[PDB]
Amino acid sequence: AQQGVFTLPARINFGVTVLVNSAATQHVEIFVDNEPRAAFSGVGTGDNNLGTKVINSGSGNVRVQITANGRQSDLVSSQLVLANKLNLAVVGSEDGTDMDYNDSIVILNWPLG
Amino acid sequence: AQQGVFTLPARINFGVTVLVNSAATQHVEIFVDNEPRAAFSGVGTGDNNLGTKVINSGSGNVRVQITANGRQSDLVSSQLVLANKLNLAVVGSEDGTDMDYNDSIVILNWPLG
Amino acid sequence: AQQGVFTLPARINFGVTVLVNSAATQHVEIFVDNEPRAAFSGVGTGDNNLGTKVINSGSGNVRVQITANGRQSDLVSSQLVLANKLNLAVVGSEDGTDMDYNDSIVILNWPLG
Amino acid sequence: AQQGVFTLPARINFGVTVLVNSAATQHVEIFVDNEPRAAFSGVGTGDNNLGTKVINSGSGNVRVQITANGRQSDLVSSQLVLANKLNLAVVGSEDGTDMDYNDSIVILNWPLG
Ligand SMILES: CO[C@@H]1O[C@@H](C)[C@@H](O)[C@@H](O)[C@@H]1O
Ligand SMILES: CO[C@@H]1O[C@@H](C)[C@@H](O)[C@@H](O)[C@@H]1O
Ligand SMILES: CO[C@@H]1O[C@@H](C)[C@@H](O)[C@@H](O)[C@@H]1O
Ligand SMILES: CO[C@@H]1O[C@@H](C)[C@@H](O)[C@@H](O)[C@@H]1O
Ligand SMILES: [Ca+2]
Ligand SMILES: [Ca+2]
Ligand SMILES: [Ca+2]
Ligand SMILES: [Ca+2]
Ligand SMILES: [Ca+2]
Ligand SMILES: [Ca+2]
Ligand SMILES: [Ca+2]
Ligand SMILES: [Ca+2]
Repeated sequence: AQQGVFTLPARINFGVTVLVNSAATQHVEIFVDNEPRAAFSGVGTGDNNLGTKVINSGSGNVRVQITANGRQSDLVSSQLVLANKLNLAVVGSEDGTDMDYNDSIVILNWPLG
Repeated sequence: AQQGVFTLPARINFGVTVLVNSAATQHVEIFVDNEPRAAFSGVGTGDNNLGTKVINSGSGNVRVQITANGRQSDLVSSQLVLANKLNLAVVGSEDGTDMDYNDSIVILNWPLG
Repeated sequence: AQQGVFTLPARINFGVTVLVNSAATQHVEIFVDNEPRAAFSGVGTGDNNLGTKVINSGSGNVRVQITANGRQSDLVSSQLVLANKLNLAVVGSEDGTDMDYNDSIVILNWPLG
Repeated sequence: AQQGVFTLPARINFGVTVLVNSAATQHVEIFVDNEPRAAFSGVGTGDNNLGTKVINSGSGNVRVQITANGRQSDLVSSQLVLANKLNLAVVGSEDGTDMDYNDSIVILNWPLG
């Protein structure tokens, strides 16, 4: 199945947070309606927090892509809703051979404020 | 049900990341085996990222506590496992009256590295 | 936080499946727009499957209530989305003192077909 | 990533429940330690419930396999823990071209009783 693809409410601001756990430099790109709208990069094995960016969901079509070593990482993803209100969309990714799926972890959340 | 309490693998390092979305200053404490092991605080309505701290799970008994305006916030939580490997334990919290449950969002993840 | 309350897409058919793990007889009621629309009852400690019923979500406001021993059970719930398409809304419940939260398990899923 | 594979607590009884939503006859096999331990089959587009079977997790290595039209369906999966106690492992599957991932839905839950 496709992974890292989420339908958000239209025209909503959402946060994107990235954590890294790899020796390979990670490159995360967030697409909204197929347009490149947020980028992160970093490296480190101690859950290195690359910060949070807030962007708008456009029509709602959001996609996460992660690269390392010049190639697309393998993705795994899910969406969770807590208290019928708090949404988290989570992506884990694997750049190598150990199947730890923590090399980049991308968290989308909404609503904000 | 109790919320914000998780059983982790014993003696594992895990990351804790906090985002805030409230006018009230948030105070997060992470307990391991009933002892305080990590603190965060901050205020903001823009999904403001308080950083990540790595701590050890001890026997595995981890509890997230969130306080604002001198009162423990109402918590909601769950744990997700992706690819049979990546664990996220998520806590939303409500400090007020709007039931948005985003006032502090606390994310635990393991394994690291 | 309120638990067992979910916002579904409007006017959608969804399935409700109930499993029981208790010596106390369980009574599950599904409300749609505050109206009583599906009922299940049963007992047993071996994950006894009470079947699946398909009902319509109306405006989208769905609530799960569970009783045993004449009183409302304590609920815990979450919603999961897989492949950006398959929705499960899950309720666990506790009728007693052992905090196993399996006494009735209610699963809502959509879309069908 | 591999999907439909879960590590359960060792030697635990768990329930497996299957729902179908397809014109194609579904065949579900649950493997424990690489050995077949439970089968289900059926066909229907109405979230049709194939029942629940209880089996033992052995060493803990559980795999869900879903076949339709003689081909293994594409799987998506995750595990959820509620109240730090109730575990659900969920598998959606796609036998065709519409990407609805509901063709068989397999739900594992533990602990029982
Ligand atoms: C070389 O492998 C990459 O870096 C290592 C330090 C590990 O984080 C591993 O999971 C990752 O895939
Ligand atoms: C006063 O209420 C608090 O601050 C507001 C700006 C909102 O973030 C609200 O959710 C929060 O509970
Ligand atoms: C009397 O307690 C009820 O029945 C027992 C057999 C257990 O299933 C328990 O979890 C449940 O709360
Ligand atoms: C032929 O396609 C199969 O049957 C249809 C009735 C739908 O349930 C579809 O999702 C499924 O893949
Ligand atoms: Ca890796
Ligand atoms: Ca790694
Ligand atoms: Ca609030
Ligand atoms: Ca808020
Ligand atoms: Ca109980
Ligand atoms: Ca029970
Ligand atoms: Ca299909
Ligand atoms: Ca289908």
